[PDB]
Amino acid sequence: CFEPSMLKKKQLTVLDLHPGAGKTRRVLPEIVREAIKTRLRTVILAPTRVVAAEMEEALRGLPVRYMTTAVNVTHSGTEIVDLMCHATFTSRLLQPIRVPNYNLYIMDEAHFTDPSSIAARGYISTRVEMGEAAAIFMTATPPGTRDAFPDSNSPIMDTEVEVPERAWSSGFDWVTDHSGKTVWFVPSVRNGNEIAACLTKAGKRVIQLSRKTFETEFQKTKHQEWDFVVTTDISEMGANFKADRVIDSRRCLKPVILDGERVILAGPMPVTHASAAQRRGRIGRNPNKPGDEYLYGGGCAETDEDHAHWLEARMLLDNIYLQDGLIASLYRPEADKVAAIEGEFKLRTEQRKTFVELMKRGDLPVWLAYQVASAGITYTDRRWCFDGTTNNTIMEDSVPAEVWTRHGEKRVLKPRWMDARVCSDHAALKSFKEFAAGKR
RNA sequence: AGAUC
Repeated sequence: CFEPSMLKKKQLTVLDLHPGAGKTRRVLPEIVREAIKTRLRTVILAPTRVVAAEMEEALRGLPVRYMTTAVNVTHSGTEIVDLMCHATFTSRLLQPIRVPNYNLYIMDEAHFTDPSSIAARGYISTRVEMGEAAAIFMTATPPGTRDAFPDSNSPIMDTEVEVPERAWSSGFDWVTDHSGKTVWFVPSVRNGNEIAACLTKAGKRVIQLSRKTFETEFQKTKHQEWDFVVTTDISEMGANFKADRVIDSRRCLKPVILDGERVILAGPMPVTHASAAQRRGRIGRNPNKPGDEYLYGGGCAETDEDHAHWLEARMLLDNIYLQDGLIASLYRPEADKVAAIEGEFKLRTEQRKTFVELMKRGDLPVWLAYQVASAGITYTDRRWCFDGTTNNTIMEDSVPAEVWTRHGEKRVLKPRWMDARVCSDHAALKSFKEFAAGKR
């Protein structure tokens, strides 16, 4: 557990805090209180806006500068502790701006495999190793460890079963015979949709959660009766429930670079040990409620090295300036997840500026931004959005998607490099259309 | 799938 001696420079501490152990409400304030009392310049790194808002509740009264609109409180201007999201921190590292010499980094949910989160751990662990700072990584599943069944406040009954992944008419009575409340983790919104429809037809009250619907629907899980919550992995962080059962597909959808040539979003993919632990962690939370159950449908990924986020993290980190043109390494227990030599993706000054702007203003995925920038294309030159090979044609309602261009032409979307993330749902496609049209 | 400005 935490002790003030961990706040010394050159010290990286990983706090293994199992789900429900009090990471945010108990441990985080203890650390922050000690940093403030010693006026240690500190950044708290929240994985998401949702979690940042939860942190403010835990830290309320303590002087923290919240560098996210997810929180609105009155800053005094003398606070020595900053709070921001993982991605915000990494974005600011890429900008030609002053990022403080934080002497302490506190990273919540340090298993998070968002590319910005991975890159942040590399930067941070590198600064600690160089003796410039201390860091505390907090998570139920520290990088390098593979326990899908961590500790819990109450013992959990773990059972591997055949979990249905499509609507069913028979053969899975145990699903609907349950008289309690179930949280069901699915790999995609569309998959969730089908399962939810099946459950609703069977007379169940279902609430569905995903990034798109979370803000409104999660509140309903607190205020309405429900039999099932059918949720994507949005609920692996920042979400808790009063339930006695988790059903876990043990599957996910994550971007993968195919043949080094394009990015796909491919199913089926097994979840990681860390994600399985987060999912299971939704129950067994109350010592007064024994008997919670975790029903899971298969194994975890032996490795997630095929996930695009590892290479993308190195693309980010290769372009973050440290000192003297030094380049930070990935956090050691994670470093072998990418085989590229250190520096492989470092861009020269002008191409690097383009890469950064393509992500920050363009909202493009790291991999795609890198392709465009390394090709020597300028940020505002959108011709590449239309001159790919035919198999890169983007479809909308199974007919080719079209854009009115900056030059008043209606053209078919056909990007020179194909990244499935620019068109994987309506919002992504709308965003990419506006980019192709030169409108941001 | 998820994620920030």
